[PDB]
Amino acid sequence: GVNEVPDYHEDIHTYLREMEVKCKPKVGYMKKQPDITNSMRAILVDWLVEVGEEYKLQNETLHLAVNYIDRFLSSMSVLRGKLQLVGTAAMLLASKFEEIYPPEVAEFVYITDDTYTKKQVLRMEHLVLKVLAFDLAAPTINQFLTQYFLHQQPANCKVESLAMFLGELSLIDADPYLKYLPSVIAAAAFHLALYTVTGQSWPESLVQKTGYTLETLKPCLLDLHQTYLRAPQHAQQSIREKYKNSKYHGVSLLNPPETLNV
Amino acid sequence: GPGSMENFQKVEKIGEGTYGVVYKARNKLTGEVVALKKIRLDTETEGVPSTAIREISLLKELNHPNIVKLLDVIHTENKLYLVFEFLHQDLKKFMDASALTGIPLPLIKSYLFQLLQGLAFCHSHRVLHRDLKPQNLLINTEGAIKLADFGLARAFGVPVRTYTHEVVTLWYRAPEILLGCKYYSTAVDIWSLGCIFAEMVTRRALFPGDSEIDQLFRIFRTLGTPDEVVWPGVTSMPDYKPSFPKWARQDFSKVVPPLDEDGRSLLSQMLHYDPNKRISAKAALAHPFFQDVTKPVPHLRL
Ligand SMILES: O=C(O)Cn1ccc(Br)cc1=O
Ligand SMILES: O=C(O)Cn1ccc(Br)cc1=O
Ligand SMILES: O=C(O)Cn1ccc(Br)cc1=O
Ligand SMILES: O=C(O)Cn1ccc(Br)cc1=O
Ligand SMILES: O=C(O)Cn1ccc(Br)cc1=O
Repeated sequence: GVNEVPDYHEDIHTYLREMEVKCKPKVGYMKKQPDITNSMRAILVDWLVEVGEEYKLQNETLHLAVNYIDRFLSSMSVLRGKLQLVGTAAMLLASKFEEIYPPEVAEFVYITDDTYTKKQVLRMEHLVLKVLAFDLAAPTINQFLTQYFLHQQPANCKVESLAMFLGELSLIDADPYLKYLPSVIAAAAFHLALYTVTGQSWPESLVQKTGYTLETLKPCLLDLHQTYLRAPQHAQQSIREKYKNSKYHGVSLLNPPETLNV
Repeated sequence: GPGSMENFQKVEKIGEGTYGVVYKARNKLTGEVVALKKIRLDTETEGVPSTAIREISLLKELNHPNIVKLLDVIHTENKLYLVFEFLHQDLKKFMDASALTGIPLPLIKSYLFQLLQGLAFCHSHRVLHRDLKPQNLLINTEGAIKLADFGLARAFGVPVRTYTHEVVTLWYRAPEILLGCKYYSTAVDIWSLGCIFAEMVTRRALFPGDSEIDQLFRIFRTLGTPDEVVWPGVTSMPDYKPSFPKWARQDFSKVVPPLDEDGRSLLSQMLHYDPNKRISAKAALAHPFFQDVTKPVPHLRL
Protein backbone atom coordinates (compact mmCIF):
# COMPACT_ATOMS: atom_id res chain seq x y z
CA GLY A 1 0.00 0.00 0.00
CA VAL A 2 1.04 3.58 0.78
CA ASN A 3 4.47 2.54 2.19
CA GLU A 4 5.30 1.44 -1.38
CA VAL A 5 3.70 4.68 -2.78
CA PRO A 6 1.60 3.00 -5.54
CA ASP A 7 0.62 6.44 -6.93
CA TYR A 8 4.23 7.80 -7.12
CA HIS A 9 6.68 4.86 -7.58
CA GLU A 10 6.88 5.29 -11.39
CA ASP A 11 7.29 9.07 -11.21
CA ILE A 12 10.05 8.50 -8.64
CA HIS A 13 11.82 5.74 -10.61
CA THR A 14 11.82 7.91 -13.74
CA TYR A 15 13.11 10.87 -11.71
CA LEU A 16 15.88 8.81 -10.06
CA ARG A 17 16.87 7.63 -13.55
CA GLU A 18 17.28 11.23 -14.68
CA MET A 19 19.11 12.21 -11.49
CA GLU A 20 21.56 9.30 -11.42
CA VAL A 21 22.87 10.67 -14.72
CA LYS A 22 23.37 14.23 -13.33
CA CYS A 23 24.97 12.88 -10.11
CA LYS A 24 27.28 10.53 -12.03
CA PRO A 25 31.06 10.76 -11.29
CA LYS A 26 33.60 11.05 -14.09
CA VAL A 27 34.47 7.46 -15.09
CA GLY A 28 38.15 8.25 -15.69
CA TYR A 29 39.17 10.70 -12.92
CA MET A 30 41.45 8.31 -11.16
CA LYS A 31 44.05 8.58 -13.93
CA LYS A 32 43.87 12.37 -13.54
CA GLN A 33 44.51 12.07 -9.79
CA PRO A 34 48.33 12.30 -9.56
CA ASP A 35 48.72 10.91 -6.06
CA ILE A 36 45.76 8.60 -5.31
CA THR A 37 44.90 5.19 -6.86
CA ASN A 38 41.90 2.82 -7.04
CA SER A 39 43.63 0.82 -4.28
CA MET A 40 43.75 3.79 -1.91
CA ARG A 41 40.08 4.47 -2.69
CA ALA A 42 39.22 0.84 -1.94
CA ILE A 43 40.97 1.17 1.43
CA LEU A 44 38.90 4.30 2.24
CA VAL A 45 35.58 2.78 1.25
CA ASP A 46 36.31 -0.42 3.21
CA TRP A 47 37.07 1.80 6.22
CA LEU A 48 33.77 3.66 5.71
CA VAL A 49 32.04 0.26 5.73
CA GLU A 50 33.59 -0.31 9.17
CA VAL A 51 32.60 3.19 10.39
CA GLY A 52 28.99 2.54 9.28
CA GLU A 53 28.87 -0.65 11.39
CA GLU A 54 30.67 0.90 14.37
CA TYR A 55 28.01 3.63 14.53
CA LYS A 56 25.15 1.38 13.37
CA LEU A 57 24.45 3.63 10.37
CA GLN A 58 22.14 2.94 7.46
CA ASN A 59 23.52 1.30 4.33
CA GLU A 60 22.03 4.25 2.38
CA THR A 61 24.32 6.64 4.28
CA LEU A 62 27.27 4.51 3.12
CA HIS A 63 26.22 4.69 -0.53
CA LEU A 64 25.59 8.45 -0.37
CA ALA A 65 29.05 9.03 1.11
CA VAL A 66 30.72 7.09 -1.70
CA ASN A 67 28.69 9.14 -4.23
CA TYR A 68 29.93 12.40 -2.63
CA ILE A 69 33.53 11.15 -2.54
CA ASP A 70 33.54 10.12 -6.22
CA ARG A 71 31.95 13.39 -7.39
CA PHE A 72 34.44 15.35 -5.25
CA LEU A 73 37.48 13.48 -6.60
CA SER A 74 36.09 14.13 -10.11
CA SER A 75 36.93 17.87 -9.92
CA MET A 76 39.35 18.18 -6.96
CA SER A 77 42.86 16.75 -6.86
CA VAL A 78 43.65 15.38 -3.40
CA LEU A 79 46.97 14.37 -1.76
CA ARG A 80 46.94 10.85 -0.25
CA GLY A 81 47.38 12.31 3.25
CA LYS A 82 44.04 14.12 2.84
CA LEU A 83 41.88 11.48 1.18
CA GLN A 84 40.64 10.27 4.60
CA LEU A 85 39.60 13.84 5.44
CA VAL A 86 37.44 14.00 2.31
CA GLY A 87 35.91 10.61 3.20
CA THR A 88 35.23 11.67 6.81
CA ALA A 89 33.42 14.85 5.70
CA ALA A 90 31.52 12.89 3.05
CA MET A 91 30.33 10.46 5.77
CA LEU A 92 29.41 13.36 8.07
CA LEU A 93 27.37 15.06 5.36
CA ALA A 94 25.65 11.80 4.36
CA SER A 95 24.83 11.02 7.99
CA LYS A 96 23.31 14.50 8.44
CA PHE A 97 21.26 13.87 5.32
CA GLU A 98 20.11 10.32 5.83
CA GLU A 99 20.18 9.57 9.60
CA ILE A 100 17.58 10.25 12.32
CA TYR A 101 20.49 10.37 14.81
CA PRO A 102 23.78 11.36 13.00
CA PRO A 103 26.98 10.82 15.04
CA GLU A 104 28.32 14.10 16.44
CA VAL A 105 31.19 15.80 14.61
CA ALA A 106 33.45 14.86 17.55
CA GLU A 107 32.97 11.15 16.82
CA PHE A 108 33.91 11.68 13.16
CA VAL A 109 37.11 13.35 14.49
CA TYR A 110 37.67 10.46 16.94
CA ILE A 111 37.49 7.71 14.24
CA THR A 112 40.29 9.45 12.30
CA ASP A 113 42.58 8.78 15.36
CA ASP A 114 43.40 12.49 15.68
CA THR A 115 44.85 12.64 12.15
CA TYR A 116 42.67 15.72 11.63
CA THR A 117 41.15 18.48 13.82
CA LYS A 118 37.47 19.31 14.29
CA LYS A 119 38.25 22.56 12.42
CA GLN A 120 39.62 20.57 9.46
CA VAL A 121 36.57 18.29 9.38
CA LEU A 122 34.18 21.25 9.45
CA ARG A 123 36.15 23.26 6.85
CA MET A 124 36.23 20.22 4.52
CA GLU A 125 32.48 19.82 5.14
CA HIS A 126 32.08 23.34 3.73
CA LEU A 127 34.41 22.55 0.80
CA VAL A 128 32.45 19.44 -0.15
CA LEU A 129 29.13 21.33 -0.03
CA LYS A 130 30.68 24.00 -2.28
CA VAL A 131 32.06 21.43 -4.76
CA LEU A 132 28.76 19.48 -4.99
CA ALA A 133 26.71 22.71 -4.84
CA PHE A 134 24.60 21.17 -2.04
CA ASP A 135 23.45 18.56 -4.55
CA LEU A 136 23.17 15.74 -1.98
CA ALA A 137 19.92 13.85 -2.79
CA ALA A 138 21.78 11.42 -5.06
CA PRO A 139 20.24 8.15 -6.33
CA THR A 140 22.03 5.14 -4.81
CA ILE A 141 22.16 1.47 -5.81
CA ASN A 142 19.95 0.91 -2.76
CA GLN A 143 17.18 3.25 -3.94
CA PHE A 144 16.76 1.08 -7.03
CA LEU A 145 17.26 -2.26 -5.20
CA THR A 146 14.37 -1.67 -2.80
CA GLN A 147 12.07 -0.94 -5.78
CA TYR A 148 13.16 -3.98 -7.77
CA PHE A 149 12.54 -6.02 -4.60
CA LEU A 150 8.79 -5.32 -4.99
CA HIS A 151 8.95 -7.59 -8.05
CA GLN A 152 9.91 -10.78 -6.19
CA GLN A 153 7.32 -13.54 -6.38
CA PRO A 154 7.36 -13.94 -3.41
CA ALA A 155 9.68 -11.87 -1.14
CA ASN A 156 12.85 -13.71 -0.13
CA CYS A 157 15.08 -12.13 2.52
CA LYS A 158 18.25 -13.95 1.40
CA VAL A 159 17.72 -12.64 -2.13
CA GLU A 160 17.31 -9.12 -0.73
CA SER A 161 20.34 -9.28 1.59
CA LEU A 162 22.52 -10.91 -1.09
CA ALA A 163 21.56 -8.19 -3.57
CA MET A 164 22.47 -5.55 -0.91
CA PHE A 165 25.80 -7.34 -0.37
CA LEU A 166 26.80 -7.49 -4.02
CA GLY A 167 25.81 -3.86 -4.42
CA GLU A 168 28.07 -2.84 -1.54
CA LEU A 169 30.99 -4.86 -2.99
CA SER A 170 30.74 -2.66 -6.11
CA LEU A 171 31.46 0.51 -4.07
CA ILE A 172 34.96 -0.81 -3.31
CA ASP A 173 36.27 -1.12 -6.88
CA ALA A 174 36.32 2.10 -8.95
CA ASP A 175 37.49 -0.05 -11.86
CA PRO A 176 35.19 -1.27 -13.22
CA TYR A 177 32.16 0.02 -11.31
CA LEU A 178 32.63 3.76 -11.94
CA LYS A 179 31.45 3.07 -15.48
CA TYR A 180 28.05 1.68 -14.39
CA LEU A 181 25.05 3.69 -13.12
CA PRO A 182 23.52 2.80 -9.76
CA SER A 183 20.36 1.48 -11.49
CA VAL A 184 22.35 -0.95 -13.65
CA ILE A 185 24.55 -2.30 -10.85
CA ALA A 186 21.38 -2.80 -8.80
CA ALA A 187 19.84 -4.64 -11.74
CA ALA A 188 22.88 -6.89 -11.99
CA ALA A 189 23.03 -7.38 -8.20
CA PHE A 190 19.35 -8.31 -8.04
CA HIS A 191 19.62 -10.82 -10.90
CA LEU A 192 22.77 -12.41 -9.51
CA ALA A 193 21.16 -12.63 -6.07
CA LEU A 194 17.94 -14.15 -7.46
CA TYR A 195 19.83 -16.64 -9.64
CA THR A 196 22.17 -17.61 -6.76
CA VAL A 197 19.39 -18.17 -4.20
CA THR A 198 16.40 -19.42 -6.26
CA GLY A 199 17.76 -20.15 -9.74
CA GLN A 200 15.44 -17.51 -11.20
CA SER A 201 16.31 -14.67 -13.57
CA TRP A 202 15.62 -10.94 -13.88
CA PRO A 203 11.77 -10.73 -14.15
CA GLU A 204 9.90 -9.52 -17.21
CA SER A 205 8.01 -7.06 -15.00
CA LEU A 206 11.41 -5.39 -14.31
CA VAL A 207 12.13 -5.42 -18.01
CA GLN A 208 8.87 -3.39 -18.32
CA LYS A 209 9.79 -1.03 -15.49
CA THR A 210 13.43 -0.42 -16.33
CA GLY A 211 13.77 -1.15 -20.05
CA TYR A 212 16.83 -3.28 -19.04
CA THR A 213 17.32 -6.87 -20.30
CA LEU A 214 19.84 -9.56 -19.51
CA GLU A 215 21.25 -8.33 -22.84
CA THR A 216 21.84 -4.78 -21.56
CA LEU A 217 22.89 -5.95 -18.04
CA LYS A 218 25.40 -8.53 -19.40
CA PRO A 219 28.67 -6.47 -19.20
CA CYS A 220 28.02 -5.37 -15.57
CA LEU A 221 26.72 -8.86 -14.68
CA LEU A 222 30.00 -10.46 -15.83
CA ASP A 223 31.98 -7.99 -13.70
CA LEU A 224 29.72 -8.54 -10.67
CA HIS A 225 29.93 -12.33 -11.00
CA GLN A 226 33.76 -12.05 -10.99
CA THR A 227 33.72 -9.71 -8.00
CA TYR A 228 31.50 -12.25 -6.16
CA LEU A 229 33.77 -15.23 -7.05
CA ARG A 230 36.95 -13.41 -5.95
CA ALA A 231 35.45 -11.72 -2.87
CA PRO A 232 37.20 -14.02 -0.32
CA GLN A 233 40.54 -13.14 -2.00
CA HIS A 234 40.05 -9.31 -2.09
CA ALA A 235 42.40 -7.23 0.07
CA GLN A 236 39.30 -5.53 1.56
CA GLN A 237 37.05 -7.78 3.64
CA SER A 238 34.91 -5.48 5.78
CA ILE A 239 31.79 -5.99 3.69
CA ARG A 240 32.01 -9.84 3.86
CA GLU A 241 32.54 -9.61 7.62
CA LYS A 242 29.47 -7.39 7.89
CA TYR A 243 27.31 -9.73 5.83
CA LYS A 244 28.17 -12.76 8.03
CA ASN A 245 25.90 -11.10 10.63
CA SER A 246 22.43 -12.54 11.14
CA LYS A 247 21.03 -9.03 10.56
CA TYR A 248 21.78 -9.66 6.86
CA HIS A 249 20.97 -13.39 6.98
CA GLY A 250 24.68 -14.30 6.85
CA VAL A 251 24.44 -14.06 3.06
CA SER A 252 28.23 -13.64 2.60
CA LEU A 253 28.44 -17.34 3.54
CA LEU A 254 26.34 -18.47 0.52
CA ASN A 255 28.39 -19.92 -2.35
CA PRO A 256 28.50 -17.88 -5.61
CA PRO A 257 27.30 -19.85 -8.71
CA GLU A 258 30.16 -21.00 -10.94
CA THR A 259 28.38 -20.01 -14.19
CA LEU A 260 25.46 -17.75 -15.13
CA ASN A 261 24.39 -19.37 -18.44
CA VAL A 262 23.84 -15.97 -20.02
CA GLY B 1 25.32 30.52 -6.82
CA PRO B 2 25.87 33.89 -8.58
CA GLY B 3 24.84 36.20 -5.73
CA SER B 4 26.66 38.50 -3.28
CA MET B 5 25.24 40.22 -0.20
CA GLU B 6 26.35 43.62 -1.50
CA ASN B 7 23.52 43.41 -4.09
CA PHE B 8 20.70 43.13 -1.54
CA GLN B 9 19.25 45.95 0.57
CA LYS B 10 17.45 44.72 3.71
CA VAL B 11 13.92 46.08 4.11
CA GLU B 12 12.53 44.65 7.41
CA LYS B 13 12.55 41.49 9.57
CA ILE B 14 9.67 39.18 8.56
CA GLY B 15 10.26 36.06 10.67
CA GLU B 16 12.64 34.12 12.90
CA GLY B 17 13.09 30.32 12.87
CA THR B 18 14.80 28.22 15.58
CA TYR B 19 17.74 28.41 13.18
CA GLY B 20 18.02 32.15 12.36
CA VAL B 21 16.19 35.21 11.03
CA VAL B 22 14.36 36.06 7.78
CA TYR B 23 14.47 39.57 6.24
CA LYS B 24 12.52 40.97 3.30
CA ALA B 25 15.17 42.33 0.94
CA ARG B 26 15.44 43.96 -2.48
CA ASN B 27 17.87 43.02 -5.24
CA LYS B 28 19.46 46.38 -6.07
CA LEU B 29 20.28 45.41 -9.65
CA THR B 30 17.16 43.52 -10.84
CA GLY B 31 14.53 45.02 -8.47
CA GLU B 32 13.44 41.59 -7.24
CA VAL B 33 11.96 41.49 -3.73
CA VAL B 34 13.30 38.40 -1.93
CA ALA B 35 13.23 36.83 1.52
CA LEU B 36 16.72 36.20 2.99
CA LYS B 37 16.99 33.42 5.59
CA LYS B 38 20.23 33.74 7.60
CA ILE B 39 21.65 30.42 8.89
CA ARG B 40 24.63 31.15 11.21
CA LEU B 41 27.09 28.31 10.45
CA ASP B 42 28.80 29.45 13.68
CA THR B 43 26.86 29.51 16.99
CA GLU B 44 27.12 25.76 16.21
CA THR B 45 30.04 23.37 16.82
CA GLU B 46 28.43 20.87 14.43
CA GLY B 47 28.88 22.88 11.21
CA VAL B 48 26.05 23.14 8.67
CA PRO B 49 22.85 21.93 10.45
CA SER B 50 21.03 18.96 8.90
CA THR B 51 17.84 21.04 8.59
CA ALA B 52 19.70 23.39 6.20
CA ILE B 53 21.42 20.57 4.25
CA ARG B 54 18.05 18.93 3.51
CA GLU B 55 16.23 22.19 2.82
CA ILE B 56 18.78 23.31 0.20
CA SER B 57 19.41 19.90 -1.41
CA LEU B 58 15.64 19.26 -1.70
CA LEU B 59 14.46 22.73 -2.77
CA LYS B 60 17.18 23.05 -5.44
CA GLU B 61 15.34 20.12 -7.05
CA LEU B 62 11.69 21.19 -6.49
CA ASN B 63 10.77 23.77 -9.14
CA HIS B 64 6.96 24.07 -9.09
CA PRO B 65 4.65 27.15 -9.07
CA ASN B 66 3.15 26.05 -5.71
CA ILE B 67 6.53 25.50 -4.04
CA VAL B 68 8.45 28.56 -2.77
CA LYS B 69 11.48 28.91 -5.00
CA LEU B 70 15.00 28.81 -3.57
CA LEU B 71 16.74 31.39 -5.74
CA ASP B 72 20.27 31.23 -4.41
CA VAL B 73 22.58 30.15 -1.56
CA ILE B 74 25.35 32.55 -0.51
CA HIS B 75 27.95 30.56 1.37
CA THR B 76 30.31 32.67 3.50
CA GLU B 77 32.81 30.95 5.84
CA ASN B 78 30.87 32.57 8.71
CA LYS B 79 27.26 32.64 7.48
CA LEU B 80 24.82 31.01 5.12
CA TYR B 81 22.15 32.98 3.26
CA LEU B 82 19.21 31.28 1.58
CA VAL B 83 17.62 33.63 -0.99
CA PHE B 84 13.94 32.87 -1.49
CA GLU B 85 11.15 34.18 -3.68
CA PHE B 86 9.15 36.61 -1.54
CA LEU B 87 5.41 36.27 -0.81
CA HIS B 88 3.69 38.96 1.30
CA GLN B 89 1.64 36.69 3.63
CA ASP B 90 0.94 33.24 5.18
CA LEU B 91 -2.42 31.37 5.34
CA LYS B 92 -2.55 31.59 9.15
CA LYS B 93 -2.21 35.41 9.24
CA PHE B 94 -4.81 35.78 6.43
CA MET B 95 -7.42 33.74 8.30
CA ASP B 96 -6.75 35.57 11.59
CA ALA B 97 -6.93 39.08 10.11
CA SER B 98 -9.02 39.19 6.93
CA ALA B 99 -10.93 35.90 6.92
CA LEU B 100 -12.88 36.84 10.07
CA THR B 101 -16.32 36.43 8.42
CA GLY B 102 -14.72 33.59 6.46
CA ILE B 103 -12.74 32.53 3.41
CA PRO B 104 -15.24 32.35 0.50
CA LEU B 105 -15.70 28.95 -1.12
CA PRO B 106 -14.08 29.79 -4.54
CA LEU B 107 -10.88 30.90 -2.73
CA ILE B 108 -10.77 27.80 -0.48
CA LYS B 109 -11.14 25.57 -3.50
CA SER B 110 -8.43 27.43 -5.45
CA TYR B 111 -6.05 27.25 -2.47
CA LEU B 112 -6.66 23.55 -1.82
CA PHE B 113 -6.22 22.70 -5.52
CA GLN B 114 -2.88 24.56 -5.56
CA LEU B 115 -1.70 22.94 -2.31
CA LEU B 116 -2.46 19.52 -3.85
CA GLN B 117 -0.45 20.38 -6.97
CA GLY B 118 2.53 21.41 -4.89
CA LEU B 119 2.22 18.35 -2.67
CA ALA B 120 1.76 15.90 -5.55
CA PHE B 121 4.97 17.37 -7.02
CA CYS B 122 6.86 16.75 -3.76
CA HIS B 123 5.67 13.18 -3.58
CA SER B 124 6.51 12.63 -7.26
CA HIS B 125 10.10 13.66 -6.39
CA ARG B 126 10.31 11.43 -3.29
CA VAL B 127 10.08 14.37 -0.81
CA LEU B 128 7.85 14.26 2.30
CA HIS B 129 7.12 17.74 3.74
CA ARG B 130 6.27 16.67 7.31
CA ASP B 131 5.20 20.11 8.59
CA LEU B 132 2.19 21.24 6.57
CA LYS B 133 0.32 23.83 8.64
CA PRO B 134 -1.16 27.28 7.72
CA GLN B 135 1.92 29.23 8.97
CA ASN B 136 4.04 27.35 6.35
CA LEU B 137 1.75 28.18 3.41
CA LEU B 138 2.61 31.51 1.76
CA ILE B 139 0.08 33.49 -0.33
CA ASN B 140 1.02 36.32 -2.75
CA THR B 141 -1.05 39.19 -4.23
CA GLU B 142 -1.91 37.28 -7.43
CA GLY B 143 -3.69 34.65 -5.25
CA ALA B 144 -1.08 31.92 -5.51
CA ILE B 145 -0.41 29.73 -2.44
CA LYS B 146 2.83 27.82 -1.99
CA LEU B 147 4.33 25.16 0.28
CA ALA B 148 7.18 26.70 2.27
CA ASP B 149 9.45 25.75 5.19
CA PHE B 150 11.18 22.54 4.08
CA GLY B 151 13.43 22.34 7.17
CA LEU B 152 11.59 19.23 8.38
CA ALA B 153 11.29 17.58 4.96
CA ARG B 154 13.03 14.37 3.91
CA ALA B 155 13.94 12.41 0.79
CA PHE B 156 12.27 8.97 1.00
CA GLY B 157 13.10 5.56 -0.51
CA VAL B 158 10.48 3.16 -1.97
CA PRO B 159 9.24 1.43 0.05
CA VAL B 160 9.92 3.83 2.96
CA ARG B 161 12.09 2.95 5.94
CA THR B 162 11.65 4.11 9.54
CA TYR B 163 12.14 7.89 9.77
CA THR B 164 12.02 10.46 12.58
CA HIS B 165 8.91 10.12 14.77
CA GLU B 166 9.06 13.66 16.23
CA VAL B 167 7.50 14.99 13.00
CA VAL B 168 4.58 17.31 12.11
CA THR B 169 3.17 20.06 14.36
CA LEU B 170 0.81 18.19 16.73
CA TRP B 171 -2.51 19.65 15.56
CA TYR B 172 -1.74 18.44 12.02
CA ARG B 173 -0.14 15.08 12.96
CA ALA B 174 -1.47 11.84 11.42
CA PRO B 175 -2.88 9.02 13.66
CA GLU B 176 -0.28 6.55 12.35
CA ILE B 177 2.44 8.85 13.78
CA LEU B 178 0.60 9.35 17.08
CA LEU B 179 0.21 5.55 17.45
CA GLY B 180 3.96 5.10 17.01
CA CYS B 181 3.86 3.10 13.76
CA LYS B 182 7.20 1.86 12.41
CA TYR B 183 6.57 3.30 8.93
CA TYR B 184 4.77 6.36 7.61
CA SER B 185 4.45 7.74 4.09
CA THR B 186 2.94 10.29 1.73
CA ALA B 187 -0.35 9.86 3.63
CA VAL B 188 0.94 11.98 6.54
CA ASP B 189 1.12 15.06 4.28
CA ILE B 190 -2.40 14.37 2.98
CA TRP B 191 -3.67 14.25 6.57
CA SER B 192 -2.16 17.65 7.33
CA LEU B 193 -3.85 19.07 4.22
CA GLY B 194 -7.10 17.49 5.42
CA CYS B 195 -6.74 19.33 8.73
CA ILE B 196 -5.92 22.54 6.77
CA PHE B 197 -8.95 22.20 4.41
CA ALA B 198 -11.26 21.95 7.41
CA GLU B 199 -9.44 24.86 9.10
CA MET B 200 -9.96 27.12 6.06
CA VAL B 201 -13.73 26.50 6.24
CA THR B 202 -14.14 27.17 9.97
CA ARG B 203 -11.06 29.39 10.63
CA ARG B 204 -10.28 27.14 13.63
CA ALA B 205 -8.03 24.07 13.98
CA LEU B 206 -9.92 20.74 13.61
CA PHE B 207 -7.92 18.84 16.24
CA PRO B 208 -6.31 21.34 18.67
CA GLY B 209 -4.89 18.87 21.21
CA ASP B 210 -2.53 19.71 24.13
CA SER B 211 -0.64 16.36 24.22
CA GLU B 212 -0.20 13.24 22.06
CA ILE B 213 -2.93 11.37 23.94
CA ASP B 214 -5.31 14.35 23.88
CA GLN B 215 -4.67 14.78 20.14
CA LEU B 216 -5.60 11.13 19.43
CA PHE B 217 -8.64 11.39 21.65
CA ARG B 218 -9.88 14.49 19.81
CA ILE B 219 -9.40 12.67 16.50
CA PHE B 220 -11.27 9.53 17.76
CA ARG B 221 -14.14 11.67 19.18
CA THR B 222 -14.65 13.20 15.70
CA LEU B 223 -13.96 10.28 13.37
CA GLY B 224 -14.75 7.46 15.82
CA THR B 225 -12.23 5.23 17.61
CA PRO B 226 -10.64 3.03 14.87
CA ASP B 227 -10.84 -0.78 14.96
CA GLU B 228 -9.70 -3.68 12.74
CA VAL B 229 -12.70 -3.16 10.44
CA VAL B 230 -11.93 0.46 9.51
CA TRP B 231 -8.17 0.12 9.86
CA PRO B 232 -6.67 -3.41 9.75
CA GLY B 233 -3.56 -3.57 11.99
CA VAL B 234 -4.54 -0.59 14.17
CA THR B 235 -4.87 -2.64 17.37
CA SER B 236 -1.39 -4.15 16.92
CA MET B 237 0.29 -0.75 16.62
CA PRO B 238 2.99 0.02 19.23
CA ASP B 239 1.15 2.78 21.12
CA TYR B 240 -2.40 1.50 20.56
CA LYS B 241 -4.00 0.61 23.86
CA PRO B 242 -6.99 -1.78 24.33
CA SER B 243 -8.18 0.64 27.00
CA PHE B 244 -8.80 3.43 24.43
CA PRO B 245 -12.41 4.69 24.84
CA LYS B 246 -14.54 3.56 21.89
CA TRP B 247 -16.24 6.68 20.51
CA ALA B 248 -18.72 6.57 17.62
CA ARG B 249 -17.99 8.12 14.21
CA GLN B 250 -19.86 11.41 13.69
CA ASP B 251 -21.44 12.43 10.34
CA PHE B 252 -19.02 14.77 8.52
CA SER B 253 -22.10 17.01 8.14
CA LYS B 254 -21.68 17.74 11.87
CA VAL B 255 -17.86 18.02 11.69
CA VAL B 256 -17.86 20.87 9.14
CA PRO B 257 -21.54 21.91 8.70
CA PRO B 258 -21.04 24.65 6.01
CA LEU B 259 -19.31 22.17 3.69
CA ASP B 260 -21.29 20.79 0.68
CA GLU B 261 -21.51 17.12 -0.41
CA ASP B 262 -18.38 17.19 -2.65
CA GLY B 263 -16.33 18.96 0.01
CA ARG B 264 -17.44 16.47 2.69
CA SER B 265 -16.49 13.61 0.38
CA LEU B 266 -13.00 14.96 -0.32
CA LEU B 267 -12.44 15.78 3.36
CA SER B 268 -13.44 12.29 4.54
CA GLN B 269 -11.02 10.83 1.98
CA MET B 270 -8.17 12.98 3.29
CA LEU B 271 -8.94 12.02 6.90
CA HIS B 272 -9.33 8.26 6.34
CA TYR B 273 -7.73 6.30 9.19
CA ASP B 274 -6.04 3.66 7.07
CA PRO B 275 -3.10 5.43 5.32
CA ASN B 276 -3.48 2.79 2.59
CA LYS B 277 -7.03 4.03 1.79
CA ARG B 278 -6.35 7.75 2.35
CA ILE B 279 -6.52 9.66 -0.94
CA SER B 280 -3.26 10.71 -2.70
CA ALA B 281 -2.63 14.31 -3.81
CA LYS B 282 -2.56 13.04 -7.39
CA ALA B 283 -5.99 11.38 -7.08
CA ALA B 284 -7.46 14.30 -5.09
CA LEU B 285 -6.85 16.72 -7.98
CA ALA B 286 -9.56 14.95 -9.99
CA HIS B 287 -12.11 15.06 -7.17
CA PRO B 288 -15.48 16.68 -8.23
CA PHE B 289 -14.97 19.27 -5.48
CA PHE B 290 -12.60 21.04 -7.91
CA GLN B 291 -14.89 20.98 -10.98
CA ASP B 292 -15.50 24.76 -11.04
CA VAL B 293 -12.05 26.05 -10.00
CA THR B 294 -10.89 28.28 -12.89
CA LYS B 295 -8.14 30.43 -11.34
CA PRO B 296 -5.37 30.31 -14.01
CA VAL B 297 -2.40 28.08 -13.07
CA PRO B 298 0.29 30.25 -11.41
CA HIS B 299 3.48 30.56 -13.49
CA LEU B 300 6.73 29.05 -12.15
CA ARG B 301 9.50 31.48 -11.11
CA LEU B 302 13.04 31.82 -12.57
O1 LIG C 1 47.49 4.34 9.27
C1 LIG C 1 47.75 3.96 8.12
O2 LIG C 1 48.32 2.89 7.79
C2 LIG C 1 47.32 4.93 7.02
N1 LIG C 1 45.88 4.96 6.80
C3 LIG C 1 45.06 5.64 7.68
C4 LIG C 1 43.72 5.69 7.49
C5 LIG C 1 43.17 5.06 6.38
BR1 LIG C 1 41.29 5.12 6.12
C6 LIG C 1 43.94 4.36 5.48
C7 LIG C 1 45.36 4.31 5.68
O3 LIG C 1 46.15 3.71 4.93
O1 LIG D 1 48.47 8.95 4.99
C1 LIG D 1 48.80 8.52 3.85
O2 LIG D 1 49.51 9.13 3.02
C2 LIG D 1 48.39 7.09 3.48
N1 LIG D 1 46.94 6.95 3.39
C3 LIG D 1 46.15 7.45 4.41
C4 LIG D 1 44.81 7.33 4.37
C5 LIG D 1 44.21 6.71 3.29
BR1 LIG D 1 42.31 6.59 3.25
C6 LIG D 1 44.96 6.18 2.25
C7 LIG D 1 46.39 6.32 2.27
O3 LIG D 1 47.15 5.89 1.40
O1 LIG E 1 25.84 40.22 7.20
C1 LIG E 1 25.40 41.17 7.87
O2 LIG E 1 25.96 42.27 8.08
C2 LIG E 1 24.04 40.99 8.52
N1 LIG E 1 22.91 41.20 7.62
C3 LIG E 1 22.99 40.86 6.31
C4 LIG E 1 21.94 41.07 5.47
C5 LIG E 1 20.77 41.63 5.95
BR1 LIG E 1 19.29 41.89 4.78
C6 LIG E 1 20.66 41.99 7.27
C7 LIG E 1 21.77 41.79 8.16
O3 LIG E 1 21.78 42.08 9.36
O1 LIG F 1 9.69 29.55 4.58
C1 LIG F 1 10.91 29.37 4.45
O2 LIG F 1 11.50 28.29 4.38
C2 LIG F 1 11.72 30.65 4.34
N1 LIG F 1 10.89 31.75 3.87
C3 LIG F 1 10.67 31.94 2.50
C4 LIG F 1 9.88 32.96 2.06
C5 LIG F 1 9.29 33.80 3.00
BR1 LIG F 1 8.23 35.26 2.41
C6 LIG F 1 9.46 33.63 4.37
C7 LIG F 1 10.30 32.57 4.85
O3 LIG F 1 10.54 32.33 6.05
O1 LIG G 1 -29.45 17.40 10.16
C1 LIG G 1 -28.72 16.90 9.27
O2 LIG G 1 -29.04 16.69 8.08
C2 LIG G 1 -27.30 16.52 9.68
N1 LIG G 1 -26.65 17.56 10.47
C3 LIG G 1 -26.62 17.47 11.82
C4 LIG G 1 -26.02 18.43 12.56
C5 LIG G 1 -25.44 19.52 11.94
BR1 LIG G 1 -24.61 20.87 12.98
C6 LIG G 1 -25.46 19.64 10.57
C7 LIG G 1 -26.08 18.62 9.78
O3 LIG G 1 -26.16 18.63 8.55
